[PDB]
Amino acid sequence: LPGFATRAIHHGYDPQDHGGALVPPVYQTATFTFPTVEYGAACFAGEQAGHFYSRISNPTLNLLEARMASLEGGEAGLALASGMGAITSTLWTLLRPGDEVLLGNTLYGCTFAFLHHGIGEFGVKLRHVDMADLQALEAAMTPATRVIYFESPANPNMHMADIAGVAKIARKHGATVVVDNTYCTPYLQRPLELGADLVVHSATKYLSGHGDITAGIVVGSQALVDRIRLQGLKDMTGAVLSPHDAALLMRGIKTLNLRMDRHCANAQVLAEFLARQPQVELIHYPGLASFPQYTLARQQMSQPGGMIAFELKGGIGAGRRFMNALQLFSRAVSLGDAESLAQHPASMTHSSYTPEERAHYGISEGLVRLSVGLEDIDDLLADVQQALKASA
Amino acid sequence: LPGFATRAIHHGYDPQDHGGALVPPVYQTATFTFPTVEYGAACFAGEQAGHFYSRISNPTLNLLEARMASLEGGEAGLALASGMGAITSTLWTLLRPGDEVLLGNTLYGCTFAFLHHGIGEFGVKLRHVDMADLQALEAAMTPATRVIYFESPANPNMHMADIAGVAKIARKHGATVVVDNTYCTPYLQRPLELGADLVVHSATKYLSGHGDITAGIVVGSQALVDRIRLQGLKDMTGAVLSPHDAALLMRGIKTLNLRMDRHCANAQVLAEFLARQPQVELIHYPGLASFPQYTLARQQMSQPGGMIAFELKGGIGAGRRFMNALQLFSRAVSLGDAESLAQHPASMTHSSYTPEERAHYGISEGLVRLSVGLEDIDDLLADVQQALKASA
Amino acid sequence: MHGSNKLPGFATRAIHHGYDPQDHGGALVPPVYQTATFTFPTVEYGAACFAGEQAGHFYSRISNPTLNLLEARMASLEGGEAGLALASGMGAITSTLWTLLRPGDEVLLGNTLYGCTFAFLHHGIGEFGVKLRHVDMADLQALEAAMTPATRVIYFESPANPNMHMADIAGVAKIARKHGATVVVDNTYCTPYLQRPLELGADLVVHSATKYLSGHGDITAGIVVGSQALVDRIRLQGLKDMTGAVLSPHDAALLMRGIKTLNLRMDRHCANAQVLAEFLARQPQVELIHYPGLASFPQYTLARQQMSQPGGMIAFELKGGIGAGRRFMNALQLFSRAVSLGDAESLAQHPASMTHSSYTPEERAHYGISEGLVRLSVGLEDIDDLLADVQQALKASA
Amino acid sequence: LPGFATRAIHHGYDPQDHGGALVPPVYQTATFTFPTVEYGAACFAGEQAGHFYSRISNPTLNLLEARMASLEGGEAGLALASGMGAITSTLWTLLRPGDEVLLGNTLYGCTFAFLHHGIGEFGVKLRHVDMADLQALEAAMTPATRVIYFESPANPNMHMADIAGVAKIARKHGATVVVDNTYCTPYLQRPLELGADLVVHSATKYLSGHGDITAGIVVGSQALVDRIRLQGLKDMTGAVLSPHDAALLMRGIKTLNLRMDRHCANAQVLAEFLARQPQVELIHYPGLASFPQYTLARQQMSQPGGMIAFELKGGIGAGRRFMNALQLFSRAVSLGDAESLAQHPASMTHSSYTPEERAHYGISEGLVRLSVGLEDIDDLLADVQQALKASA
Ligand SMILES: C/C=C(/N=C/c1c(COP(=O)(O)O)cnc(C)c1O)C(=O)O
Ligand SMILES: C/C=C(/N=C/c1c(COP(=O)(O)O)cnc(C)c1O)C(=O)O
Ligand SMILES: C/C=C(/N=C/c1c(COP(=O)(O)O)cnc(C)c1O)C(=O)O
Ligand SMILES: C/C=C(/N=C/c1c(COP(=O)(O)O)cnc(C)c1O)C(=O)O
Ligand SMILES: [S]
Ligand SMILES: [S]
Ligand SMILES: [S]
Ligand SMILES: [S]
Repeated sequence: LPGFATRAIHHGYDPQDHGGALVPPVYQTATFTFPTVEYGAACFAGEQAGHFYSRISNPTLNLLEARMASLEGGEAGLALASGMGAITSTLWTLLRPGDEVLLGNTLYGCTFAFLHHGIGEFGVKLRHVDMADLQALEAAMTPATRVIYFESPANPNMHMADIAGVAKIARKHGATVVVDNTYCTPYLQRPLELGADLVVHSATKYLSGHGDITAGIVVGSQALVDRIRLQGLKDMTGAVLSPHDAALLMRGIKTLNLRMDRHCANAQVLAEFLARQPQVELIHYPGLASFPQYTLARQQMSQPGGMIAFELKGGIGAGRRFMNALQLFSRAVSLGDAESLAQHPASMTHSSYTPEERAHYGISEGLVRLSVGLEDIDDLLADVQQALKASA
Repeated sequence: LPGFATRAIHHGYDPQDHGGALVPPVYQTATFTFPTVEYGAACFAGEQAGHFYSRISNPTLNLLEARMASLEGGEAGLALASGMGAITSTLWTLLRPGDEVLLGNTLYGCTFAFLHHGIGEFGVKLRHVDMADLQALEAAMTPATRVIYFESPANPNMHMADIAGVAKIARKHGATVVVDNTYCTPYLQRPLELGADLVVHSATKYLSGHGDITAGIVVGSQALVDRIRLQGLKDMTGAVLSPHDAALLMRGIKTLNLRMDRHCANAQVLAEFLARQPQVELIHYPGLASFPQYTLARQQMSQPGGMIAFELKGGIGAGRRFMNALQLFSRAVSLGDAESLAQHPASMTHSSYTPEERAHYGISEGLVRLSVGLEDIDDLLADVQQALKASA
Repeated sequence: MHGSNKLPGFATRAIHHGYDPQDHGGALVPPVYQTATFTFPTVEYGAACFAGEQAGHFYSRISNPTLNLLEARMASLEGGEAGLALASGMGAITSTLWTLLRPGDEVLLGNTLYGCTFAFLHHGIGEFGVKLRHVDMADLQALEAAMTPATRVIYFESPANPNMHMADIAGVAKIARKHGATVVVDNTYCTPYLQRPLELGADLVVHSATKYLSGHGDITAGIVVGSQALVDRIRLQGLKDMTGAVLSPHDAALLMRGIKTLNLRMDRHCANAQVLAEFLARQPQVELIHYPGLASFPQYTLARQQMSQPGGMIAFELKGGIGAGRRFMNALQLFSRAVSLGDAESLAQHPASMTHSSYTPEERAHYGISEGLVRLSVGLEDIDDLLADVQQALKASA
Repeated sequence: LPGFATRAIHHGYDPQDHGGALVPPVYQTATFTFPTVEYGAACFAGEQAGHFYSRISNPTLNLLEARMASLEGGEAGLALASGMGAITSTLWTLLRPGDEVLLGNTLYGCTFAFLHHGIGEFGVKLRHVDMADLQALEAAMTPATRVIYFESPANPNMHMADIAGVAKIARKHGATVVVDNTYCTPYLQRPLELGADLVVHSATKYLSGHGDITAGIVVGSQALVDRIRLQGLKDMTGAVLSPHDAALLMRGIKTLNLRMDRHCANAQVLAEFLARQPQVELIHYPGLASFPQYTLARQQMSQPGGMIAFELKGGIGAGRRFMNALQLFSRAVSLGDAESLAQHPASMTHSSYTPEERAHYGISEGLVRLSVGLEDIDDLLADVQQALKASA
């Protein structure tokens, strides 16, 4: 088994099959032709290796998919136009009216909205469970429980889930476990190795790494991914990834190990700095010894990540003053870019929640979320320092 | 109002607002930053004009959208990752359990599958009607009829509906009319100017014109398009169009009038040829006086289009041999490319239908569909001529 | 049928020549080889590719399959044996002239040249020992009299940028066959759709593919077409070693995309410019108008003989000079004020202070570039809109 | 002054100047329009500071140029279509017949060919000198000497020049010192800070880092760079860089520090390994204590680089066997890619030399050059080990 970095660069491609091209050619084409109509018929009937239409399948996409499958340790991958494309295609495929889906307590805003205002209004029942409490989950299981879906760590408060414990219970009741692995990437956490059936990503974030594409990935078993490809994507979402963006995403993945090492090292220093400060009420960072689920985080994640959540004394008032004073960090939603970013979840990425939904799903009105970038740590420390002083 | 060609090249863009750039800069960026967090919050609340995240809205995509809205004569546009993206995003936002959707008798294969095996399995009721029979449409209207959805001409047999006559019935009962205008483009037919509320396109086809991107477009009122953007696209499909692909689509749109004029002139010559050949049993082309809905075609489309459907005397056997013999035409699904294409709908684009459904909804075995390209007509005729000899 | 030895039509070749989807997994559009390098199955195979015995690929500055397709397609459209794609029109011109000329050689030049070409010749290669001579290439007797034993290359544009002076390409070629000179024609203005100098006896043609070939103003690119021997030499000396003007595969793909509508775009550019030129010739403010489609065009019969249609470019002059030209160009609302040509968007510019600013004031009067000259590149917009814009701007120039 | 990594990500760009775009919009446009013709005439005269034509200058290219200038510590940068673009545009601007150029003893093959068979045949005089030998260099200066040009380390034997020493000598005659810094990049070595006037790069290599573009960079003083832009590029080469490629190059530059750290760390391990092997006669790697110019290397380079050259005892025959047995390394020219590469300079990168010129200018038959990539070192080690086994 070649190492992670080796596979991120090489897996599924030999230059000698494409005229010696070191970088795979980009198949920017909507359709593919057939040598005979019988050959083509066979492609549609599903009984043939090949290609017919890029919404169903495309060789640039297929390479990205195989490579992502290798990094997560799954059988099959699927590339989509966005993270939301990956989540919707998956959930539209696996659920029908009268199925239940058990969710983690805190979700990304558009995932929450899709669940409650989207698929939830088509007869699919939803219940929220703390996915670190295996007893509370087991109690929540019903015979209608088809899917278990959660993020770990969760956007935006960093709440962990016990992936292996959830999976044991799901295996017992015949439930499909789907884990949003956006924050960690396969370099830091591999939920499939801990018993998840499917992983989904916003490849828009760390996997791309450079903020220039929107994309989604699904990885899991051949049987589940085939269904998601041929139903969710083909017929229910049409969330097709551009071959151009797929080739940029592959370009990004080639440095994923190096970039994540630096995001993690920078974020550790900033977290430890923010811990020592009087303006800071509390911090959620997995790599601080004081993190409430430090032990569980270490059994699942090989490093503590690039994301920090924290609150100031002064609440939202001091939050605004801090964020508005940042000169190197930018004020923006998104994460996992080379550029360091800051945002206010309640009024931005989680503004789809009502104030009461925000309150009891653990999205504070004072919370600031930092995506720590690849800039020099001293420049980033200086920027945070002066913004804290301006926030007082 | 400037002419169609002028608007396809210029509408919505002034080089002076982007440093004099004659071609608009490509905004290949997932996120946008804010000068203050209150500016950001204001954007997320709708109260400020600006950008935050490309899945929701992006300036390259917005120029495409505004240009397409102008060409169709509608108020607002939306760009998506595929035609299926446009259709699913639209219908997921407009429909809920208990609603009825009235459908044209014949639909594109994945549209049919989406309706019967996707949204129709989430409690939405479907009924098919002959949209050319206005009395039968009226007779099928119920108070639960929320949406009337059809293609005109229909993929693949070219069956037409009287859009203004359908719209009248919709206005009487309070239904929303959604027209798939893929085949005509806004250059040949503008269903919004005949009372339709929304038009959808596979921009993958004629609008791109060159076979290199997958894309979809929705045009209609600001009110409907805003909902499709903020619910269907944002939450239920994630079918986000790449700025790179949007830029290519705008490039293609600049020659739309010229290309369609050639597609049409070529197809007319080819159709007249085919109509005189001894191997041909039947042909559906709207520009032939023998076309059953010739008067309606001349009234509603400014040219008869680039698409031909016909049947050979020897059924499926002769169809196969014909298609296998083509040397200049390629055997492929898709349409509206520079390259001339041929396919067998029953085994390909409409293979999601069962044999019973195909017979019921008008997709015979025997049917061949041509997308007539931009090649020299003498070359296309010689290719068709020899393939017809080969068909015996 | 009338037999499979018939050449497919121009439009067919612009779409299909050199490419079969079945050789690339069925891809209808050719995959883009956006790769700098190519690998070898063995070291010997690799040594053979640098030698030039093994057919294949090693490094995109020398050669690349996306570029090769573009090159073969342009060769087909021009009726030449081989093609070469470069980073710009100037790339094509410089790579060609650096390959063909050495100190002591003389190049005979058309009386009027694109500004950067003029500058390259007089201030570039001309300063490294190459002798230059300008001649009216419409005057075959003067060309014959200017030929010397040192004359290695004859180089000109037809029609010339920006005054549209023409040369008799077949007449020039005949003189060049008799004396032994290589004839190089810049065919940017016509494209192979309207004029094919290699079929009239030229050895090499060069293009700014940035213009009509692309058609959409989004790339910079150059093309050279000619004999296998001359194009190979240009590839391996000019491009590889003396300019490094390598075309991006991304841009070559976009250029190919544009070439697929070349016939349709040129037809419309030409029909639009014809209506505009006839309109302008009837207007009070116009001193003179040069459009090959008007019988008043000084070399009208030569234009009709070499060009299948009269082009998309108009050069004209208002009564009022510089003065009135400024006020016309400034009142345009649909036309843009800009250099370049052959875009979907209609453009207007002023050679003497823009594309020919590199010429001294004296050199502009000597090589036929007036102070009142206004050049129009007529685009693809609706002709009624372009007429309305030019009509209102004429009024405002009074 | 912000750190290297900060500047490689941010220098010269503020999102707030471009509608908040986190990533700069790509100006894929050939031409730029004017609000008036006076304004237009002023751009061509250099009196107004706008844009007119992308061969001269373009905002995407200018951003790249300013960022590279910041990384090298120079006043001004220029982006070109290739490394050869950069070298030729530079030398054509600076040299005229009767001028002399003093050259490093070993040069990249196409540079050598350009010099001997290109500009050298237009009356420019060439002399090769050992650029570590300051008394020989002093002695070789003549009144005709106008440019001193070399690579350090030299492609392909790793010979170093004393850049500060060369610059001291040049200064006594007003000569212009041009350094090809391709191998090191500005992260490892900054010749302008050691007294060079101009640096050139094949940005195709480490700067891009991903093998997908061809590009060149010149950095230097404003007056020299202005002339290279307006004479060498504009008029003498036309080596214009695509804005698309310039955007990809900027993307690559954002991880330059992280990639170079890994290239160097990997190469250090492989060099240490190869230096102890019985099949190996000689090795050139700056990081080895036995490297002849170890002390000088450490004065100029912050890390010893990702390139290794070595010779096997079995000569050219053993060389061939080694290369053919490699399974993870590819056989290819080029360097500075994520993928590890190996080549034979005598029959590839330096095949433009004759046998006697190779022997004379230090390029052996038997030399193998490795460009060590970003793959897992344990995988690279295994591949080199088995290939060494197969060579003997
Ligand atoms: C502005 C958007 C942010 N997130 C997105 C996201 C998505 C959805 O991913 P697309 O945006 O559709 O690619 C899915 N899963 C997770 C854990 C996510 O964070 C953000 O928080 O900053
Ligand atoms: C291979 C695809 C074909 N059609 C597609 C299509 C779509 C769906 O559009 P995307 O493919 O998702 O962009 C929507 N609406 C119509 C009238 C269509 O023809 C085809 O028939 O050849
Ligand atoms: C702004 C540029 C214009 N022309 C360019 C051009 C070139 C040089 O071509 P690149 O620009 O290097 O692609 C070569 N040959 C001809 C007959 C040309 O017109 C223009 O005049 O409008
Ligand atoms: C195949 C090419 C290789 N080298 C190139 C190169 C160039 C020329 O750079 P473009 O190739 O024109 O970008 C300039 N300067 C140096 C030190 C170089 O190594 C190679 O060695 O493997
Ligand atoms: S968002
Ligand atoms: S399809
Ligand atoms: S120019
Ligand atoms: S090379």
